[PDB]
Amino acid sequence: AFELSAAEREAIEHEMHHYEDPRAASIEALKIVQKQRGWVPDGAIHAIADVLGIPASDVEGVATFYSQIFRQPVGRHVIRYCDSVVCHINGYQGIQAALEKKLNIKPGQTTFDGRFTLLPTCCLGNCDKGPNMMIDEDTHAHLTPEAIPELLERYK
Amino acid sequence: TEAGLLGKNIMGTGFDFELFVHTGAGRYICGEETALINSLEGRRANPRSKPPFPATSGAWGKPTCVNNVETLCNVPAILANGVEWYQNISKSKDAGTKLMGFSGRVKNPGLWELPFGTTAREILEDYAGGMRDGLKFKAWQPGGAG
Amino acid sequence: ATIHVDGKEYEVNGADNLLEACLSLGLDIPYFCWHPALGSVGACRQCAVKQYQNAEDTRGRLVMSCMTPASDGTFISIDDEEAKQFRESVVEWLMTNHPHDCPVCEEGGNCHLQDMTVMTGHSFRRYRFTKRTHRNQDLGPFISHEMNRCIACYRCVRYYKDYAGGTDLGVYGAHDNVYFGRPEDGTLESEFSGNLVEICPTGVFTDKTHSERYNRKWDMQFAPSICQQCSIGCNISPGERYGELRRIENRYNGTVNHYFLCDRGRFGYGYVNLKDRPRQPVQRRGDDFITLNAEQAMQGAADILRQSKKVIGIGSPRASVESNFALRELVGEENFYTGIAHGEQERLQLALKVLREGGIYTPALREIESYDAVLVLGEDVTQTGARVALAVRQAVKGKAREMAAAQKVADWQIAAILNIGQRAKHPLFVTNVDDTRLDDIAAWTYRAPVEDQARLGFAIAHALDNSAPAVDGIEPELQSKIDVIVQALAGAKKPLIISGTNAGSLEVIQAAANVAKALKGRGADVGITMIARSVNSMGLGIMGGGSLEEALTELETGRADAVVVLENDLHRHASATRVNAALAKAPLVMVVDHQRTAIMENAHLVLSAASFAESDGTVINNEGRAQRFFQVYDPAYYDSKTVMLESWRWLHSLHSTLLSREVDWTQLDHVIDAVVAKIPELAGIKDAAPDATFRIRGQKLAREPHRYSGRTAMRANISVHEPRQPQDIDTMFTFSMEGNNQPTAHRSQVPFAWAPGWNSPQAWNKFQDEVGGKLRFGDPGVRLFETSENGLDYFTSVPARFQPQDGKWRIAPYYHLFGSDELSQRAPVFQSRMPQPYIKLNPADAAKLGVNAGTRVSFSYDGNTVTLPVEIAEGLTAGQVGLPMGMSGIAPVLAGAHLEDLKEA
Ligand code: SF4
Ligand code: SF4
Ligand code: SF4
Ligand code: FES
Ligand code: FES
Ligand SMILES: [Ca+2]
Repeated sequence: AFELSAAEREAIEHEMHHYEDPRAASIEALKIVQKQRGWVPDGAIHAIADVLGIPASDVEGVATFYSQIFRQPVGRHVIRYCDSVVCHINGYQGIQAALEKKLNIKPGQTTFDGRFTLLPTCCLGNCDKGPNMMIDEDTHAHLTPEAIPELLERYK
Repeated sequence: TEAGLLGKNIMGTGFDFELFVHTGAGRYICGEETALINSLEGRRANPRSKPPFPATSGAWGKPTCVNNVETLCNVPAILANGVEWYQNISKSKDAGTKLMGFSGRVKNPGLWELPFGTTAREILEDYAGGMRDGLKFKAWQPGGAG
Repeated sequence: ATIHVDGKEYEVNGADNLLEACLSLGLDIPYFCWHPALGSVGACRQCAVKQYQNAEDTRGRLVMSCMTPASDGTFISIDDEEAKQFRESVVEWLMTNHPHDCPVCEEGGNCHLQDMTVMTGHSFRRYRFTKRTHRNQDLGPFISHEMNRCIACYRCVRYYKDYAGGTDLGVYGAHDNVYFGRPEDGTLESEFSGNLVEICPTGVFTDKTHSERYNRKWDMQFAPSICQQCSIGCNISPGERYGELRRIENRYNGTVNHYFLCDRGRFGYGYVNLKDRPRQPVQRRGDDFITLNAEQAMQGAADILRQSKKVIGIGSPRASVESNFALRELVGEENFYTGIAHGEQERLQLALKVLREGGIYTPALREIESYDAVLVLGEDVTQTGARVALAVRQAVKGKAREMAAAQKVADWQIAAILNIGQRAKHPLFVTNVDDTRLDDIAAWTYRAPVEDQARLGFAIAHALDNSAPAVDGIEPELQSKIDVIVQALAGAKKPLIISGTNAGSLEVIQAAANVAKALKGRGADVGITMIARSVNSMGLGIMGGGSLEEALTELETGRADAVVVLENDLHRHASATRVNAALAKAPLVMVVDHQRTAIMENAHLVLSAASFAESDGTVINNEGRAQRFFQVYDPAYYDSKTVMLESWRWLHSLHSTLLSREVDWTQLDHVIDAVVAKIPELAGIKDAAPDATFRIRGQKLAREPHRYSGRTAMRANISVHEPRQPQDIDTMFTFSMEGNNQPTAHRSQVPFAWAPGWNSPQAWNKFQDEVGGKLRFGDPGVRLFETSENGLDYFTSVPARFQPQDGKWRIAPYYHLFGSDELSQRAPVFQSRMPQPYIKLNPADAAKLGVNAGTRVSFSYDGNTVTLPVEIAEGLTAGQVGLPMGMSGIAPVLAGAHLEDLKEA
């Protein structure tokens, strides 16, 4: 059973005020639900569709199209490490190996306690300071495999 | 908006302009202009066939113009200093300056503003400092991954 | 326009794209994502040709033929080496992830992907890596889902969303993990979801009802037939194997039902394969049920009927024109009764009078899509005439079509058209007792009793033309809505008014006629469409006769001592107690029918009639088009004990045995000639199809494909000696492959579409003059009447407003596409799709009665108490109770009636 909160509904309606079509607030509505709850559960698709006045299949297609909208449950902190070409030249593979060693999981998986979710991601637009990673809202540059275990403990 | 530079009756002209910021949800194809228009409309970011171009029928069927950040940042210098100043920055076919820079195992990986017609050796050596210690040059991509 | 393909000059339509222009010229370009009804999107990249800039050009450029206009002076090459290599490469890319599934895939032998893989010449696999896989979804009882076979051509989503207006199907995911389906498991909610099994070029969406008793396309026996499940008259190709109706395919008719059926016509055919159907004539002697052959049944029936003093006949709108006429000739014109009720007959004759005396053109189903504004009065079109609702959706999207055409955007550039006309649409105003399935695209929906909908129509007609009678007592809000409707209708170049007999109100039809006349007087190009109830309702109305109440009165008073009931269960048009009493009093009841009905318990004789799959005949659809349906298979080929004849054959033989004591069966064209000689209004049915002497260069028309298999083994278990091939003396078709099914053959009746290299439904391209247009030598079917020179007068009798009286509950009809048609309820696959029958109540009335949602209430109609659960219908007006018409125990005659003592059980 899913129910949109009053703050979620108000934020979604204020987002629909920004466009001449209420369908244009679907990505922001999904991001609002994701920000409030960590991810987008199954009933959230129908709730957002009911608020916006669009079919739930359109909301589901939008949610499954975009990689930063999570339709599966994630951990309390999401690590997104860059695996693109400049960070490949700068050696993201050591960072990925260090992350897999410390968290004892694979990319696309979450930890046993639900603390961390490891994910590869596209280029973060910080290629001159590579390698880069994006934990929940903070981007970290100039990464080294030695600094990864120190960096992970500051996200409790 | 507080200073009256945006909104209704901008500096007494009567021109009304409202500016919004629309944050994306992580997809590379959204940078394509028609796929950008599709993503702005709350749809899956599939591109569109041209013709018709977005200037005729773009966002929500209305006339729409899509421009990069750097183009719109080049615009106010043209409108403030003049056309003849902008044409005389560089003695090349491409007018004005451009943000150029070398990245990836160089001494100074960064970003600088250079006139068009600058050779790629000056960006690598005179600005980025050449390659690092013990590494020799093999190849380079001029304009990104594509 | 002039194009040059591979050094050959051709004249084409310049408004077409290159793909449909080349396919109309007989050239073979592979394609996946393009459909004639859906437009071009340029997704699959299969239709590549090489375009040159001028005649002296060697390089050229690969272009999409579906996205390239066929402008004047074009130069292209299909068989260019680079273009062929690219098309082969596209097929190869589609084959990398395709499952090894053709032997266990229902699309095998009917697969467009198979045909285009063979056409490009790709038979060698060099891909050695893994293939992506997908989990499947449960899509309900009709459509089977298999996403492994998907080639991501986007035709399902384009048809279902943009064309059909469905909402529960979509595309999800990303790069090569694109998934086409529902957001969750469940039944596809669209009434036209069954067209996905022909729209999808692969075996993703398949017919589950066919997949139960599956056979391949080459093994089918096909016939051109008319769907019998409502009055629209969609052309179908039923296909049979081993003595049972296996599948209903869409038969292309460019004038009626071009590419699409509804789900009732596609999946409601299961009553033909019921095991309780009568297969031999059965005579009741005491408690014994003796089985006769045809001659003994004819002799005994003729002797008993000759002993009788007055035999009356009760026809049906289910039966064809020939069978109703044969019954009418057997019993006499004065003793023939239409089997429908007096109110139903009055509404049907009013609809016919409006259609053929109102001076207003009635459109065919394809022509409905070209109208500019639609007013639907009383008729729940999606549940009673569903294909008209689909055509209305197309007519509504016509506004975006016109807006894009104003910007020099071609008609096949469907994405640009939908982008330009974002949410603007042509005006649609629907009136009903509750919400409809057209409400999402309707400019306005009026939920009111049928008197109030009729009053709204009369007010609209008065506001359009002041000579029309006025309505007194209109609220100012309703007056503002009326003015909105009037301004939208008066500004339309082609308004369309749709009504019908399913509302159960004469005044609704009168109001629709008044609106059409008022629009005609203003110089508009107004069309009018009446939706009838059954497949041959209009034919029975044209033929005429007494009502069922008069026949029951004749039986009850004793003036008639013999009744012959033709293909009519009699409980849908009269109360069951009265019918059973009148039939029990009658000393001779003879029921000629193909379904095990309840009145056969009282029947002294039961004639095992043929269904539409085993009979030939003519049916008149709601627009007055006479259409011939042909027999699919011989019922006696496998079971030699089966004596199941056409109803007109039974009745003609009975008349001959009654007159001359000799059995003459008939020929079909003899009965056709008798119809056109005795009833001049039905004289057009002679030209609905050519007679049995019609040949294509001397040979008949084949019912089954050339590669029909198992001919020396399909009956080998009964006897190793092969039986005599069933002779067809009635029609021009033969019960074999020894005939003609060429796409260039000069004929209009096409049993099935096959061409060499085109095994899928895309062979209909080969059978058309231009792709997506008409059939090459005309569409089958002939209109019975033209538009009248002069019109009718205004209907003065404006009804009063609905007043909820205490103790009486007005019955609001609720129609269901799965459950309201009589024979489709008998189909076992419809029971899982048919909703559980409740009763609809207003919140105020339910609160007054103290009942909640789901509790059981009992009501008595005609002194018979029945109990139903309750749903709360917000849109239903108070003082009304909503009942599902056509269900078990609830006759469609109950629409507009009243209810007593409705209270909680
Ligand atoms: S969809 Fe066509 S190609 Fe694919 S398995 Fe079925 S018959 Fe074979
Ligand atoms: S499911 Fe069928 S119609 Fe839909 S994209 Fe896939 S192949 Fe095309
Ligand atoms: S609309 Fe009517 S005639 Fe056409 S397929 Fe459906 S039930 Fe049959
Ligand atoms: S390549 Fe990693 S930040 Fe751009
Ligand atoms: S048919 Fe033209 S690209 Fe698909
Ligand atoms: Ca026959």
